[PDB]
Amino acid sequence: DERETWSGKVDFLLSVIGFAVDLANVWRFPYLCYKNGGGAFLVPYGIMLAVGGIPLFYMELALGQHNRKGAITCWGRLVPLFKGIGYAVVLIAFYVGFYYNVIIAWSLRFFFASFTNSLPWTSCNNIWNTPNCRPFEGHVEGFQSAASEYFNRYILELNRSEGIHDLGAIKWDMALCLLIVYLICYFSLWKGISTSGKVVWFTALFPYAVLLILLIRGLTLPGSFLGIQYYLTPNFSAIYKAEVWVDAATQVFFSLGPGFGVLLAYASYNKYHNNVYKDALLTSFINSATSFIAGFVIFSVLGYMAHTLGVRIEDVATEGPGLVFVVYPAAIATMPASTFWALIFFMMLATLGLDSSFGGMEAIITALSDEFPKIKRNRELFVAGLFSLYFVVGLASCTQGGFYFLHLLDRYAAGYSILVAVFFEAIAVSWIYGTNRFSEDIRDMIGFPPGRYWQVCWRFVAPIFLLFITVYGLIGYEPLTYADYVYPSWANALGWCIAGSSVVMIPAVAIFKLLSTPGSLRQRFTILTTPWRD
Amino acid sequence: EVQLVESGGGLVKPGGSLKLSCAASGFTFSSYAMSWVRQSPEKRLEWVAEISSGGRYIYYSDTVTGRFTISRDNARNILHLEMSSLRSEDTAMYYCARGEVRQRGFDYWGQGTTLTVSSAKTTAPSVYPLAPVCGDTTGSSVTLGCLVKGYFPEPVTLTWNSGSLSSGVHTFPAVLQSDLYTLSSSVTVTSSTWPSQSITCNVAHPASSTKVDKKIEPR
Amino acid sequence: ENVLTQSPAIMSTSPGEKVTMTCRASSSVGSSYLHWYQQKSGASPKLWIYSTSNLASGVPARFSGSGSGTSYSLTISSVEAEDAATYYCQQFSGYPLTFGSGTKLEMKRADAAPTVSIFPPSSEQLTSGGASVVCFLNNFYPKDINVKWKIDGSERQNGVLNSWTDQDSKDSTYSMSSTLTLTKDEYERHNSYTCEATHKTSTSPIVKSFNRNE
Ligand SMILES: CC(C)CCC[C@@H](C)[C@H]1CC[C@H]2[C@@H]3CC=C4C[C@@H](OC(=O)CCC(=O)O)CC[C@]4(C)[C@H]3CC[C@]12C
Ligand SMILES: CC(C)CCC[C@@H](C)[C@H]1CC[C@H]2[C@@H]3CC=C4C[C@@H](O)CC[C@]4(C)[C@H]3CC[C@]12C
Ligand SMILES: OC[C@H]1O[C@H](O[C@H]2[C@H](O)[C@@H](O)[C@@H](O)O[C@@H]2CO)[C@H](O)[C@@H](O)[C@@H]1O
Ligand SMILES: OC[C@H]1O[C@H](O[C@H]2[C@H](O)[C@@H](O)[C@@H](O)O[C@@H]2CO)[C@H](O)[C@@H](O)[C@@H]1O
Ligand SMILES: COc1cccc([C@]2(O)CCCC[C@H]2CN(C)C)c1
Ligand SMILES: CCCCCCCCCC
Ligand SMILES: [Cl-]
Ligand code: NA
Ligand code: NA
Repeated sequence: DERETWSGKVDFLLSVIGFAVDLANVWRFPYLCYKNGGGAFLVPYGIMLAVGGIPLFYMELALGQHNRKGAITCWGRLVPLFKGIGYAVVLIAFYVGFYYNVIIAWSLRFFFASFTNSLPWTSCNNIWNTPNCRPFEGHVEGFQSAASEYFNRYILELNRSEGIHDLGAIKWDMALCLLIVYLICYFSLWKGISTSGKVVWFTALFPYAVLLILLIRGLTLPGSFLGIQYYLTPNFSAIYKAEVWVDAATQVFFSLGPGFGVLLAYASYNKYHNNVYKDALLTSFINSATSFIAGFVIFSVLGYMAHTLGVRIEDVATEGPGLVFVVYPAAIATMPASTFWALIFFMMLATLGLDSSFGGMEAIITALSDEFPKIKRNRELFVAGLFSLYFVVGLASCTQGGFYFLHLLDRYAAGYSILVAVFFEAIAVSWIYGTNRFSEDIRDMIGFPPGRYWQVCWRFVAPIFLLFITVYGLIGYEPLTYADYVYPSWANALGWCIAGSSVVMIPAVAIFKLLSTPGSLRQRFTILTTPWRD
Repeated sequence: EVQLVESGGGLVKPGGSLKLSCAASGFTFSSYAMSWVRQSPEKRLEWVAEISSGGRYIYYSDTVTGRFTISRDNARNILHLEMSSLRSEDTAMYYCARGEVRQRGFDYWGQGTTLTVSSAKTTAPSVYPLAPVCGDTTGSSVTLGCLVKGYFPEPVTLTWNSGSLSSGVHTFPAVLQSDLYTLSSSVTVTSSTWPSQSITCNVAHPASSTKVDKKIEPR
Repeated sequence: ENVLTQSPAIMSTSPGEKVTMTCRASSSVGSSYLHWYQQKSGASPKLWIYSTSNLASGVPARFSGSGSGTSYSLTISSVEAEDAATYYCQQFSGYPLTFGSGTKLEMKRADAAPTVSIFPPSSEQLTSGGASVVCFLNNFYPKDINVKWKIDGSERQNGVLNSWTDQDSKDSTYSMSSTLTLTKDEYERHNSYTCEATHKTSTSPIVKSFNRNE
């Protein structure tokens, strides 16, 4: 086969290490440790990682390398009745890009905003603050931090949106950042993985540089140890609570991202007899390693806020963009050489997102190249049209009420969509295709069959591991709300369409492939359950 | 425990077609890739074919490719090898070796089965007993002999006294010369044992329905 | 194809000594794929060392293995006679899979002159118009030995079938059989048949002979 292949082996490694390590390593794993019994949280985290995630992480990386094709084709050549999986997985990757790149633009607008000596978000006597302001985070909502009013009232101007319907003015300073993002994408992966494979060196290694700097300045700070205590001081009571084994199980899933079509796409250019098993374990480790490390960077600074700046930690130990955009920038502002910690930090946050946004694009570009060769013969040109659809719709997220539109996509674009999709991937591979077939495939590739441990995690554990999350994840349904803004019933119904528009293509192309073929039913499933390689 | 048994194979005329069989037992034959390794009569090992466990990955040596076919019956736990357009350099003993992990090699090996490809024709031996020269005999232990000359193909089974005396037996390997094998075995027994006790040569050649005893009587 | 050659081809060693054998690949081989097989005289081969150094179950710890790249070796610390075998290396990295030429480990012992014994043509064979004289040379060391036939006085060079045995398993010795064959007419037209075996144990060769009448 004249397929392409990674210019170097590190280009595949750093392309995967970068897709996996993003802001959720910096902002949701330290919170989960802090909230759920400290270091003791590492137990259910590691258990849910050992039996549920890395099993799944391994399974996809091996498939992608072996079946050598992108996400759509690789499920047609494996179980044709379930070719719809590849279609679902790809537009989910299409939907996410409608908001994921915005979070990078926020970083870039803060990076551009950190070119000064008095960082704007530190003082509360500016044109955008309110009389109900505090210089640092508190626990009353009418009174927000000076670094949180700079975010909601100047950077986002969310105070000028009465809801989802009131998008209000397009803010072009943010639009110009969203373009700088999609341009940073295009010229880094238009010509192929010949160049994307190299681009990821800066964007995947630079965070580790900024981490080591911020890990030193964080740890060499008055009150730095007090943070490390709140991070890891073990309370094994939380072990008992099953609400913690869901938070471990759900964080392991989205932090590694198996069954997303990316690792499959990235492996499809791997050389056949490459030891993917080694790559799976080495890659997965550097992931959870970076999150454990990153909690030290965050919570060293987070302890310094409590001891020096006089805040209750439960008021600064937050998750999500509030931490990287309000809380941590607020403590940077108090440190000497603050303009330096600002720039590396936001240039960290940006690079943390780019590698991961690269993977989403490629899973779409590769799945389409490997099926509609008009796309393949016209790569450079195709991507232009793709990223422009992103930018144009993305202008809806650069308005004043932009956040409300993002929050909807954060919840529905790829929420319950992907969880069922991967459940059908585990079922399609461990059961319909066959671990019998699958292990025989791997042995031909790397030289040995997967240990009976892996086979068992693939066939039973992972399906009930995914089931564990979707069940305990539907039990906690609440209508979409931000602050007091209750999203209207038609906005959820809309978000249900984009959540359905993925999963529906599983029984759709199951039905369409059934009806489009000749024979009798057991002759029907047999013809649609025997793979191409067979 | 784990054990393999190769079966089928024998004499074949050149261009002919023979099929071998390896019966696995003592382990999950479905889980393990097997491979066929052959050994020429010049004692050099050579790999022939490999088949994956499910049988969907099949690698051939460049020598036997297009002529051999290695199939696999995971129901009855039988590994197969179908030979066609048989050449003479295909002559060897064929081994059924269990290897799944390349990094571990061939775990277990069967007895092996013997393929002889030759246009030459089956003939039976004529066993001559070797009684010593009548003169002299002025020694302490006496050596007898037996001559199994002019047979084909291998093997031949030579025991002394129905397989009852082994100390003092030297059964020399066969040597082919102009499409015919010649074997001889020498037996050295104490002077008090022969011709006091009966020394017979028990030759056996199944390929030609031959069961011949030639007792050693003096000259 | 990845050609493997091993040295030496044959290796005589006294028990207790230390032996080393080498395996050299025409193309480079990853360390994790080169294995070693022990095969005894007339038995199926046995997996001995897998992935360069790891012994297989049942392999005494007196065996070691090392090497990398294009040169690997098998090393026996202190040999016993239960290790007289032929050893093969094998690569499993690429297809076709290839086995090395093998090294035949033979036991070294003190020298031993042969015991020649010559046998006239059988009586049953003479009726068949054939007449072959058998000369046995048994239990001697080292392996090399050189027979010579003399019908009457003249040495006869063509018509002979020699066959050596594998090294004996109790005394580590050798035996060999030479068979000069003749037509009945050419045998009944001479009387002296001599079989003299030259060996390193004596410059003067051990002789055996007989006359067709006595
Ligand atoms: C910095 C800290 C948070 C790192 C997180 C720990 C993980 C990187 C560790 C925790 C438990 C480890 C796992 C525990 C058990 C196993 C089973 C083990 O199974 C085998 O030995 C092979 C099975 C077979 O071949 O039969 C493979 C490694 C693995 C997945 C380990 C991989 C790495 C894990 C997930
Ligand atoms: C907290 C700070 C000190 C962590 C710093 C760790 C950095 C230096 C480590 C963590 C991840 C590591 C990378 C992970 C992957 C590989 C692929 C391998 O084939 C070459 C080394 C390379 C490229 C590593 C280089 C060094 C590396 C970037
Ligand atoms: O909040 C929107 C924004 O509107 C105004 O900015 C205009 C600007 O004046 C024009 O030059 C053009 O660039 O479009 C802008 C829209 O972002 C206000 O001046 C500004 O304060 C305000 O944020
Ligand atoms: O001192 C900071 C400086 O920046 C402000 O914002 C700029 C921004 O930095 C640019 O990225 C652009 O995109 O939008 C704004 C327009 O200048 C203001 O310029 C200024 O008030 C302030 O001093
Ligand atoms: C193509 O699918 C994706 C592309 C980019 C990002 C994601 C995410 O799901 C977005 C939500 C947070 C988890 C991310 C995955 N982990 C962090 C790698 C999915
Ligand atoms: C879901 C991706 C759709 C992208 C638009 C197609 C552009 C066609 C250019 C030939
Ligand atoms: Cl994580
Ligand atoms: Na990244
Ligand atoms: Na991660």
